[PDB]
Amino acid sequence: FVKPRRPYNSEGMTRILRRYEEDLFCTF
Amino acid sequence: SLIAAHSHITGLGLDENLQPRPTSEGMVGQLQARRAAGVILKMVQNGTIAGRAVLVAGPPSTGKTALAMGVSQSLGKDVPFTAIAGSEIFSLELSKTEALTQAFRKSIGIKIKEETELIEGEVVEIQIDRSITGGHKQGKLTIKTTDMETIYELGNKMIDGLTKEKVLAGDVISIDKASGKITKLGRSFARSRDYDAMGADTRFVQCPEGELQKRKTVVHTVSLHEIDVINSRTQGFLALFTGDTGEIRSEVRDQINTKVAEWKEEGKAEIVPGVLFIDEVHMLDIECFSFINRALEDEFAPIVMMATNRGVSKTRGTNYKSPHGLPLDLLDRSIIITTKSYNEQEIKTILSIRAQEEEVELSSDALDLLTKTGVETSLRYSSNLISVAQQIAMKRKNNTVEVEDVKRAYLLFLDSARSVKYVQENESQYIDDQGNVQISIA
Amino acid sequence: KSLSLIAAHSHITGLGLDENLQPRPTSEGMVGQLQARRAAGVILKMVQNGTIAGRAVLVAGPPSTGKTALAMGVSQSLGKDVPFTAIAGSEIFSLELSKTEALTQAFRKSIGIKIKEETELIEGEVVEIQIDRSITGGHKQGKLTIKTTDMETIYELGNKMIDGLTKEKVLAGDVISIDKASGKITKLGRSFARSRFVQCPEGELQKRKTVVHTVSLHEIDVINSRTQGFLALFTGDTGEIRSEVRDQINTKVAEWKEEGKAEIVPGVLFIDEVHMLDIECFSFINRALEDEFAPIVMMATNRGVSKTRGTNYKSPHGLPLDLLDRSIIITTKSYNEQEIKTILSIRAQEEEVELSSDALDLLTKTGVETSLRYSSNLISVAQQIAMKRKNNTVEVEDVKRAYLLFLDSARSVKYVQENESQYIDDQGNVQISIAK
Amino acid sequence: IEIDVLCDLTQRQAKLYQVLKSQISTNYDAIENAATNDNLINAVMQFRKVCNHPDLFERADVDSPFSFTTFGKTTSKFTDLIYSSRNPIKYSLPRLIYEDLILPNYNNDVDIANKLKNVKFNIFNPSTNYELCLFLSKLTGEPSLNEFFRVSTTPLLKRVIERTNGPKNTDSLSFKTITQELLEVTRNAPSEGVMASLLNVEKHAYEREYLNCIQRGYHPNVSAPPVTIEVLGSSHVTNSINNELFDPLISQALSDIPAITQYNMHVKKGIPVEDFPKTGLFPEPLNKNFSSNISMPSMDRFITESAKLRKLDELLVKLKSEGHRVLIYFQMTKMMDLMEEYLTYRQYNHIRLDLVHDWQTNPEIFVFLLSTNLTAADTVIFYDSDWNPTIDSQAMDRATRQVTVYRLLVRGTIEERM
Amino acid sequence: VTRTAAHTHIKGLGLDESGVAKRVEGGFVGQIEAREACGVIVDLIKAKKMSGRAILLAGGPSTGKTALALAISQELGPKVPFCPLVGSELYSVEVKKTETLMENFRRAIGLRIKETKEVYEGEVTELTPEDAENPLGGYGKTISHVIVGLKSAKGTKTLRLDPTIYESIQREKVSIGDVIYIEANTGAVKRVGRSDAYATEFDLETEEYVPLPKGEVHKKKEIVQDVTLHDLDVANARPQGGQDVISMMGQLLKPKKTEITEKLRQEVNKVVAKYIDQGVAELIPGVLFIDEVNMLDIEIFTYLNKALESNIAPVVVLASNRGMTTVRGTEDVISPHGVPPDLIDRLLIVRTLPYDKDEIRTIIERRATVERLQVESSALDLLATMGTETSLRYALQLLAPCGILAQTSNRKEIVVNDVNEAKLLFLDAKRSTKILETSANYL
Amino acid sequence: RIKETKEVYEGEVTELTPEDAENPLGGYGKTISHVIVGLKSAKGTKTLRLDPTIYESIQREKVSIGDVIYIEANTGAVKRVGRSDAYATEFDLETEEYVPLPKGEVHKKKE
Ligand SMILES: Nc1ncnc2c1ncn2[C@@H]1O[C@H](COP(=O)(O)OP(=O)(O)O)[C@@H](O)[C@H]1O
Ligand SMILES: Nc1ncnc2c1ncn2[C@@H]1O[C@H](COP(=O)(O)OP(=O)(O)O)[C@@H](O)[C@H]1O
Ligand SMILES: Nc1ncnc2c1ncn2[C@@H]1O[C@H](COP(=O)(O)OP(=O)(O)O)[C@@H](O)[C@H]1O
Repeated sequence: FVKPRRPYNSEGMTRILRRYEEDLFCTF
Repeated sequence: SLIAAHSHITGLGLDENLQPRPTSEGMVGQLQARRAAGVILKMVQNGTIAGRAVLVAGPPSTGKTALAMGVSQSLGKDVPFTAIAGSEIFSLELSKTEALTQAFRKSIGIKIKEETELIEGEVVEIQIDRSITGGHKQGKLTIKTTDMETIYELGNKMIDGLTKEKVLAGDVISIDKASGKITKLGRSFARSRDYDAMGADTRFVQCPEGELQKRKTVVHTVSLHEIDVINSRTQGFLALFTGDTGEIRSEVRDQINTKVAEWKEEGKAEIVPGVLFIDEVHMLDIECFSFINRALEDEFAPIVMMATNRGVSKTRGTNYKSPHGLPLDLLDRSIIITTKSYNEQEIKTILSIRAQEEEVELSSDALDLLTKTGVETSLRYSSNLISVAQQIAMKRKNNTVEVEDVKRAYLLFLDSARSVKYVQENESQYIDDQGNVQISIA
Repeated sequence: KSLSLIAAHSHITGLGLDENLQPRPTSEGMVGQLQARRAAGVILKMVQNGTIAGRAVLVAGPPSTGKTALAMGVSQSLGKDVPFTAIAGSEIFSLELSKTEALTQAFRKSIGIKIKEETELIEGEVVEIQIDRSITGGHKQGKLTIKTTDMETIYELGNKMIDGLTKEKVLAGDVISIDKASGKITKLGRSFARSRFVQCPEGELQKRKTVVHTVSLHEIDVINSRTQGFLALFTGDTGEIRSEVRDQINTKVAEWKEEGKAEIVPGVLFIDEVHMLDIECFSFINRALEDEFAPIVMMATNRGVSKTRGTNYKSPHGLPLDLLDRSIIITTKSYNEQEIKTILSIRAQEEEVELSSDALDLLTKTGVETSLRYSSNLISVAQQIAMKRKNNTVEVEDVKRAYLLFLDSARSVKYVQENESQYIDDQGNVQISIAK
Repeated sequence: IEIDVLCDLTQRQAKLYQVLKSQISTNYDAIENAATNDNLINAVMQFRKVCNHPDLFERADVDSPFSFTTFGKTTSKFTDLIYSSRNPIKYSLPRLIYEDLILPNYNNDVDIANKLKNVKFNIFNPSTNYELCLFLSKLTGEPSLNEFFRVSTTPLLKRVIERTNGPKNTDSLSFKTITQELLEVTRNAPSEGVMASLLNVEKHAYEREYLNCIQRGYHPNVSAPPVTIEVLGSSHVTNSINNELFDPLISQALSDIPAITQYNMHVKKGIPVEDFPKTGLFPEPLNKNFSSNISMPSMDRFITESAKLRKLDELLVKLKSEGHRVLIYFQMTKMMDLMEEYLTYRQYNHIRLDLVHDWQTNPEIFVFLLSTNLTAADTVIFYDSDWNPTIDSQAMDRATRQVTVYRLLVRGTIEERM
Repeated sequence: VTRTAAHTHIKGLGLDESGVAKRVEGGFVGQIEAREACGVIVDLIKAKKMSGRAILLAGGPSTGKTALALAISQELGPKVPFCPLVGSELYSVEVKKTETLMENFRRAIGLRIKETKEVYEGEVTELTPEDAENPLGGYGKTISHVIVGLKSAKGTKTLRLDPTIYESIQREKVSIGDVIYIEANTGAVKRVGRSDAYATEFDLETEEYVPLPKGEVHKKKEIVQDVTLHDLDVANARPQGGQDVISMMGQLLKPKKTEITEKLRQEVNKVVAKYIDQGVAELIPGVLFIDEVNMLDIEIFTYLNKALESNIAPVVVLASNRGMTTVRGTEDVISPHGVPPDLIDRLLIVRTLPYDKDEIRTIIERRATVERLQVESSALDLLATMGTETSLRYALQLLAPCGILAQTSNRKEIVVNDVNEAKLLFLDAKRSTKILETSANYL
Repeated sequence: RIKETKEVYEGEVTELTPEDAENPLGGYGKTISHVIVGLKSAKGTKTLRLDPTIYESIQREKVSIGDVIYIEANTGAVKRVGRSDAYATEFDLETEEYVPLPKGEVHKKKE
């Protein structure tokens, strides 16, 4: 069977999102 | 590029039966030395034996370093050829034995087999999660081709390579997994809303099709000294460029030798030995010769080629005179190639080839007078006069060198022998060995 | 303790002397050399009295005549807690220290300061450890039951002792030592309950032990000089300690001696092959001996009327006349047949080699003819030839076999002069071919 | 159909072979003779143990440096693991030297002399040497005249840590060199720029020669902490040594703060980012493999360390592709366990010596392990090959299809003479 | 196939059980008395009882001294430490030559220690730090403790850590889903790699994927280590391997040789003696080989007379090729073999004799079959005649140009014409010297 | 002899605002979509639309309204030249140096 993906934990960390139409930047 | 002394020599000029042609690959004459050098070339190409000393001996201006560059040019790529002079061993931060050990270990190449994976496609989404201070970085990369799509996981080096040469969700990138290289090939999405803080004019490439991930076998050659310097301390890769490798301990070298034999045993690596060329080998101390005599007997030893232009002269560090400036222990374990002086036709062919390399057109009578002055004086003087005569002929606005141009070049620029003659009639004008000089003209 | 295979001076346990400082013919591993042993005994009493400072004594004689043996006898007769420094003449030509600075460090390693202090320690066997923790672990309470063979107690513990017991994991049945003022706890081992092994301590749990320290003046010089730590005493990078801190250490040591908190224990510096120093070193040594904090310097040399280094003239013993004027000289003499045979028997007894009488006579004869060291070298290589034929005692044939296989000075010299074209001479000439 | 396979000894196998040869003090002829005849049997048992697989003589384990430490060890809802590594060498110091040389008291002048030398007679003091400070501020461009007094009285590592790139005024004597001007442009510059590529030789040489996938060749033999100095009866010595060995500023500098703690400090406590302790100053290692001195055992070296196992791994692929059923023969059970765990690593369908008819009925099972009626076998393999015909004849007797035997032999050992 | 360099046809002394040297055994031809003396020396080293025993191998050039040194090294085996050295290697620009000699003396001593190790290992399940009350207090860390949960096969353990261990854990760059390995002796952490319990094909960091470790999380394992005393001295002089700041910054500084004191060596000796007394360690003394000992000056010799008298000194083998020559560092002292007479009295000299025509011929035979070459009988006679006329080494090296010249004519066998062609192409010392004497301008 | 083309934006800052997105993400504050920065120089004024990742460099170089800055094209990576000369005498005692307002247009490509 298909093995589960590794857990992803991003707590208290900024984020930079880059998409086709719009770029975000989430800050604290 | 630019024109050097041995820019006309590309190879050794030999047949399949190791027989020299009279004129081939920029080399003319010197048949026996070229045949012996071809034998040494096949000895290196076999890779079976280790630690052979070859001595090249002859008078000056005969073709010693010409033979060395012929061997290096016929040796091919990926085989190391370390060329040092006799005076580079003396250092203020390295001992003589340490410098010779590093010169020995620079001439042994380790060819490593590496399995890599290549990923090319269009970037769909980049998510980057960083800490507040910006030290810890993690994220995800969403890449696509025509048929496939896969969300990957990134680490610190991938985000560092992604922020450098910024990719912007629609660029086409190529990822090398083993070398860690991010290469931007172009842009295909053609996003309408571009907040132009930049003057990017990126190429319009097609979106690639087929498999996203592809395996590939690569090969790269590294030296034994480079593995030692990398494994010596924490920042040895910098010391491969700054030369801050101060007296690497012996334990590092034993462990590197054992690990290299282990890598040979799994078929991951192989050992490609090369040639170390020591020019002007008479400028070495007796301790260096005593070290070389026992450093030639190791498993990882290259073929050592030495060039000497000296007769029965004093060995450095001692008070006795020995043949070739070398002690008899070093001469016992060496095979000597003897190089001979030239005729006039060889000098003419040398001057014609050196004129063809410098793109300088010579007349017939200019060639005969340059041949005559290269026979009476040395050959290097007549080779040096060619560019000067070309500039003299270019002053008169004609693109051919005549007898008048080379005659003016001979008048303006002096030989050695005419300089000795002019100094010896005017010894009062020049400062002697005792410090006396007459400066006043009356 | 003090791992050691077999040394050349391993049979010397001291100077064999009576209560009237008279040498026995054989005692403590030393035979012969009666006047030299008497002079070294007078020098030893001079060191033990400790009321004089900075006197130089030269031991001179022919090679292989008991000089380093005399130095070893003095060093063994001094025993522990008295400094003995042994340097060679080539040990001061350094690349990071000057010659006078290295000589000053060698001089100051040979003077000690004796300090007696008392510290209270607890040692015993752990019976039961109870430790109670809260939900967050902010406050911890505990009890410790410990015992000796004569008493048992229970102790209420605080937080930091609980943290020092959790670290260095202590279970029941371990023998531990606790220092209260520093918080240092060392596990001595486990007791006799098999179910390393040491015995349970006896007596009082709370004991005051007086420990005698001996610290050299070089150590206080390195510590008081703030430019480097105490780790330079182990790594070796002190790097030309300034003079001013040496005056402060000298004044503080004099103050501690006057107040009664310390006493000076002077020692011996031994310089072997003293002829290999320079004239600057001799000039420094001339004035370094006139200090109150100076040890007794023993110098050994074998040269006679040779060139003094750094100069271009020749002097007796390789030393200039100013240094010889400040010295008293002990002279060693060549040995006889009986002393050679006694030395060979003592050496063979120390290497656990059983010898026949005739093998001993052959070794004595070849020691008189060639050298004492050559016979002492053959006396242990003949045992392997004997054990190759599976016997215990070394007989005459094994000694003859060792004499044939291994050469000495004179035979090798004879073979070199009879075959001089096969060797490399001063001119770098050799003939390696056999024919022509 | 008898096939013999020869493989050369590996480096480790030759190492324990030479160790076993040198151990019994040169009696190899009688060893070989009475090994061929079949005390001395216990001597040759080690020889065939080395010739089979080097793990029987000595099992390979984790490769780490020797720890020159005395630490808190165990003599056997959480557990505490606290750092307790020390050095076995102890340097003992009396209390008198400390109390009368390093600590201030009423009868010594440490602090008075320290103040006199460091504050009063300091030549960067603006209370007495204002002109020198003004001259130096025109020279350097420092906005403050107390900067030189601060620099001259602080240690170097602290000066490296809290160094901040503050602005300096233009009207000064300090400059910008062309090397620094070349450095500052390419700090954030992308690829394919001419200046950026001319200033990035080392990174291109790193990425061309594949240096993030290379292996570590050297590790140290002994690792040892600093020498522990003890003073009996002094808490001040312990506090000073703990402050020097575990200085919070440098220890924080060579580490980093966790991200959730940074979130709790910035948002839940209102600490600005400029007030955070400086972190992340440790140099990056070359690879992931270069970060530590501990090397774990790998299941690629386990195959290659035995020449017989390597040759059998190469031989098993062709028989797997041709779809046969292979019989492997042994003499001991330790090698049986080793080959069982190797086969479970390779995940081959195998059974270990009610099993007979299971072997004949099911064709999915590939390797049968046997120790010295199986008609379904096609290829039989002698690992520990012995040429006694009494055992070999019955082993081929218990084995319609073509039957091929294989013998794995090692060059230059007891088996080659066998 | 395999590589050879002037050796590796020598496998040992080739003695019997009684110590008698057979004529052609072990790759050795002749030198029977020297081989017997070296065998007695090998037994003396194996006896493990003596210290500071020195021999000298004296003979001409090309007579078999280095061959005897590697024969002794192969007879003693890989367990016994052997330290080869040329006399030019002692002159270091970083430290004085006395310290280099003492460093090699301590390097020629072995030690086999059985060391126990406390190991925590497993796959990281949780990673949760707890915060301090006042992070900006100046004294103290930002965190107080970190809870790490490790799981393995038949086990799951919860660990509370001090900050000093967790700094090393985060320096190894662990994450949730990582198999780690913690050493309790020094605080070292090794991150093995990713666990295989999750997906594999979604990474970009060339990682290696390991299964869950066997056994319990907390372990005690026994490791046999092979160290030298120089390793202990170097590891104590420049400390690394602790988690404290000074050892933490000792890894980043550029290494440099220092003058190790006598006090550190005495303390290291005390620790090793305490290890031996508890039945843990075992001492393996070894051999130091100094080839070309005539390159030493009088200071290193004078230090050798003191360093030989220590109670821990190894067996030192010297080699010379000198007749009655002046010692370096002197002007008028002339001594046999270039070695001063104060040291010669402490040596045992072993003679090494030249060869004959038959010995030269069979040496060429073994060097031919080791290099994988086939020679005719007449070519072998011509090569032996050359070896007597000029040198053995010149006849030895001329084999591979002859093999190349035979292969270039589509042949395997070496014939007389190939040897004559290699005679013409390559010269020796005597012919080149004769060309040098009769030459125009210093050829 | 190396030649290069630099495209650069410089001038006095008239406005500096981070624009919030249409739909904010939970768990964060200040989800920015673009940063609007207005530049002013001699005979010129131009308002720019920038990446949100220029805002951390804005906070890093401590750029407020009134300072003169220096924006190069491909890298972003602002750096504060100084304060304008028109704001020189707002305070009796201060340090921020005062450089003149730049000449030419805010957009220039120089070889
Ligand atoms: N056979 C040759 N073929 C090509 N060039 C040659 C030849 N002989 C000499 N030269 C030229 O003559 C010059 C002298 O060569 P060099 O190696 O310096 O001689 P030597 O061995 O005497 O030092 C070189 O610049 C080389 O280009
Ligand atoms: N009187 C003696 N008693 C015992 N052993 C002696 C005596 N004299 C010399 N020896 C031994 O002879 C050996 C060589 O003498 P040594 O003292 O080295 O000569 P030198 O006096 O030149 O230093 C030493 O091992 C020493 O133990
Ligand atoms: N007894 C011998 N048997 C076989 N080969 C020998 C013998 N003696 C010398 N050789 C060979 O001769 C060469 C020179 O010997 P070597 O010992 O290195 O020089 P030296 O005798 O000057 O120390 C070596 O390559 C070695 O293989």
